[PDB]
Amino acid sequence: GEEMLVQALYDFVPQESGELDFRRGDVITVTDRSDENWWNGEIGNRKGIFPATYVTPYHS
Repeated sequence: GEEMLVQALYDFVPQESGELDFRRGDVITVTDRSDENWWNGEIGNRKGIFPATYVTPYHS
């Protein structure tokens, strides 16, 4: 039962692999709460982990 989603507060451009890329205005569906500072989710055609401090818990 995971339906929570988050929203980016600023821009980000991960040049390393294993990170999830996106830009300001993007929304991500949190698939699970792997960590307290890192979460995982999917966004349209790509997925990966991202920093939890970089996002805000939007209203599911």
